[PDB]
Amino acid sequence: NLSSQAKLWNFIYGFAESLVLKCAVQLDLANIIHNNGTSMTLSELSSRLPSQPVNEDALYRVMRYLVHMKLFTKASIDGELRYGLAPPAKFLVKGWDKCMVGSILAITDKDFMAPWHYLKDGLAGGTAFEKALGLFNEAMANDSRLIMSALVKECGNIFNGITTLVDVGGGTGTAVRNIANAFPHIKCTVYDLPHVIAVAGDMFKFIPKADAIMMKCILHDWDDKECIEILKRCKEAVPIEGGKVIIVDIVLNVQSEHPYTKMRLTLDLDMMLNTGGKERTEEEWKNLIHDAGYKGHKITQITAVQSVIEAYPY
Amino acid sequence: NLSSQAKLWNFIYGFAESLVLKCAVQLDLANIIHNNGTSMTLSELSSRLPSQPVNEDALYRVMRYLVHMKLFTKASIDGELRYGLAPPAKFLVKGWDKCMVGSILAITDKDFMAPWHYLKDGLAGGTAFEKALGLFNEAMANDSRLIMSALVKECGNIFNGITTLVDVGGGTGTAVRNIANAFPHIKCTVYDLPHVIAVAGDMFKFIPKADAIMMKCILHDWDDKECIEILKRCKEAVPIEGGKVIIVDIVLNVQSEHPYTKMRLTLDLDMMLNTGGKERTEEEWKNLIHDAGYKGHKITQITAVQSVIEAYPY
Repeated sequence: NLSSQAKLWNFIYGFAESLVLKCAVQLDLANIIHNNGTSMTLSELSSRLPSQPVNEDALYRVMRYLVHMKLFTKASIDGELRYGLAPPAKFLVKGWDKCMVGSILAITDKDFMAPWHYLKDGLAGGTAFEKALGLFNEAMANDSRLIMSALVKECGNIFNGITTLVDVGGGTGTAVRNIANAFPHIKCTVYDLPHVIAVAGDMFKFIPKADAIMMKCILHDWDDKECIEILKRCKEAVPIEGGKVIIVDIVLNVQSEHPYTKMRLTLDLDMMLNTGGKERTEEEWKNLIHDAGYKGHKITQITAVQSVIEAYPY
Repeated sequence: NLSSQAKLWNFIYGFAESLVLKCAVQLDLANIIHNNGTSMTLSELSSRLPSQPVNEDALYRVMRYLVHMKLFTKASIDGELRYGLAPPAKFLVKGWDKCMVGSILAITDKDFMAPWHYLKDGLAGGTAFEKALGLFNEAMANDSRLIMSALVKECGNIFNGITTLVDVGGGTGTAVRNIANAFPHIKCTVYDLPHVIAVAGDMFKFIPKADAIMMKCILHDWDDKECIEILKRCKEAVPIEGGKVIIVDIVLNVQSEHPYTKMRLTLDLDMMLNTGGKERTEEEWKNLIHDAGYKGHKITQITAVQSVIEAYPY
């Protein structure tokens, strides 16, 4: 019947959901309703908008679309139509760790969407970003905040048996202090790599010695060879008996039914367009770790986009 | 669990599906595979691409995404991985009426997507198109081709009982000749309206007399008042006893489970951004027809995005 054609129409207009979600975030609808403490009429909503004079017909149509997306609700209460929050809209309310406002605003920004229009030129023998265009660190600082919190709470035993840990690329050290606070017996050292402000083997040849090296979202930015060199340096830095490397990064499984499978594939494409990196399958991680001369590995799933790869070098 | 958060991530990256579909169309993947007559290996596919030197890793990742979208297929045949067409991909193969290549290329064009980024400024008291940017008529000529074909085949009886018909805005008359050919006893007259190349009542005051007036995708571009004036002129043009108006246009029902509900809502938003028109609910059509002094109406669903409103003026 129409189901296959509708599948195509829904793919064609998929950008509408992204850009109506952006509008809902730019209008701060979720927080207006949340701060009000109860559902709101259209005119009540319209008065609190950071805009000035408001087209209420157009707001009504935006609200209708958002209700159909099941992000907001519409109810007849006392013969008046009132707008509320659907459960998913909780991730649009500010003031808690899982708030997604920053991610939405960064990803749906027009300039950061622009490379995706150049996906084709990206298949013909330069990053799509340059062809497209010639801060949001909170979206990353927050992301690294949810990852660390998951590590401590969901699979804390990966930090068992060690007394020292080096976090490569942790910058100021915000991330690794979750470890330092949950495990005060672990001496945590942050280590940023020396890099040119204008290869991998020399950039990594003086990693501080520690029982374990942690690399959160590092290796997805490097090709297989440079990753092998990185892993070899890390192997040099850890003790023979109980030393290990902790990689945090996506494990791609297109056969998975996990709710995040789709977005993980999408982020692989985004890495292709913007950085030239990739997200690796379990098999790719296996071959890369074995090719580094490591002895074993173990993947742990956490309630995050990334997974955890424990890699044992000896 | 993660299902609500995944709902949000899938909304955020909804534009990825649109723009990977565009890439698949720009690469002509569906027709390469179709013309080959059987599934193809990555290197076989890569050789036939209108590109020149081809990044095969990047093509592989695009193909992986397209297979996960269930538009293309991947199979191990003779220990070799071969890419084929999933059923929906039939609408990507050229050479038949329901081919959607033109629609995909027009809608996902970057400049025609640009207004959607200005949805917010569109809620503050000018069409988003001007704020965004300061042929595809085949997508319309084809669309009007599928509508006419549906009219004749699915609800042909709407043209029963008449011997004359005027098609307002049919241009050259391609559309109304489906009627003229299926119903040779119906004298069909096309009538384009006089318009300024730089209101509605004078623009419509000399519609040719006929048993019936047909308006395909006209009224969604006019506000309620101008539509009422239009309908009054049309009422003047048709006979008292068996005269009628035939409107073809979306009937919006957000409560519907029809596969096209979502895209119909989206097109209402698109009309808001680009033209300032709207798509009307059944109740809005009812109130507008009754407000025009008409006596009745009847909605017929067809296998098209638009529905059919028979409006009886006497």
